[PDB]
Amino acid sequence: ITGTSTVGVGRGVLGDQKNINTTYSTYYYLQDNTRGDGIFTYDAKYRTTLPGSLWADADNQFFASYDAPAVDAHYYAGVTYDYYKNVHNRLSYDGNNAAIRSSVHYSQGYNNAFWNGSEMVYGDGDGQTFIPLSGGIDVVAHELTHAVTDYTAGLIYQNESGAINEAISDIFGTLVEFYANKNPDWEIGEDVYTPGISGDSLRSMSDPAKYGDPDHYSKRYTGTQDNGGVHINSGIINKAAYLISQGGTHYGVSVVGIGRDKLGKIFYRALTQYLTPTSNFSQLRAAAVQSATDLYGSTSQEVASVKQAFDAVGVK
Ligand SMILES: [Ca+2]
Ligand SMILES: [Ca+2]
Ligand SMILES: [Ca+2]
Ligand SMILES: [Ca+2]
Ligand SMILES: [Zn+2]
Repeated sequence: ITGTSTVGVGRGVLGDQKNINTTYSTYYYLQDNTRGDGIFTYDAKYRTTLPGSLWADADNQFFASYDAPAVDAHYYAGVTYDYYKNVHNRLSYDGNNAAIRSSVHYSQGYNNAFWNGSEMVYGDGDGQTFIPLSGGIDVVAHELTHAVTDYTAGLIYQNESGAINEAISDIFGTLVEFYANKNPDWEIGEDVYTPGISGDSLRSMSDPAKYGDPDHYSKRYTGTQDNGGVHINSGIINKAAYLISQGGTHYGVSVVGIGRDKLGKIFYRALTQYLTPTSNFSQLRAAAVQSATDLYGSTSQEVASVKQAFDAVGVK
């Protein structure tokens, strides 16, 4: 909508107060004119017709419980935008400042969040398995990273390329959580998962096996569920990325950790320069090795650590 850029204030899903960039034209809309060609947040009104209505508010105050999921979707879209721009010199998900659109209050008791090809969509959860999913910065950045992948490598969402596509989203979702620096960790969705249970999440990158996911290629899932295990076999790549960043000895193979920033550099380069729609795990290893070689040199610690991490998870 055409109007002046304004600044609202509200609470997110977890009761935290924050400022949001809004736009004024009769009502105050969730439209942030300060990043690219805009960040726009919509109300799906418990339906599944998308996008719904651009979020409109009478007073620029967003403290109702109904406001909370939209506060977070909008705000964490801005954080993710800032991460790609400031860290990777990437302007929005297409690299050309595409508008970032999100809808909240999708369906009723919907325990999930997703990128549909054009926008972000967040359920409210059923209050037991999930609370509103946009309250998780790693969930927001995970899903927006699918948009990044769709415009770059284009990793097909099935089998190995699919598990890479998933891992890439867990990796950058986690790096975005670290960038924002509020209780960061190597698990996925903990801030919005199971309000009655402390210390759990949907997935762990440091120990995929915690939730039954493979942490080594010899344990890969080879069946047909979950598009050939795209959320299952990502554990193998997640463990490798965790090793590259943090180090550790995994099934007897020692890895020297190089830290989060370098992991982010190597994997962004792999994503955008080397990976293709059909890349398998072995081809990911070669892309990551070639990325680390471009960035730090062929004899570097960084390259040796990438080789060790993939050796540790059984990927040659
Ligand atoms: Ca209001
Ligand atoms: Ca966290
Ligand atoms: Ca997390
Ligand atoms: Ca929990
Ligand atoms: Zn995903």
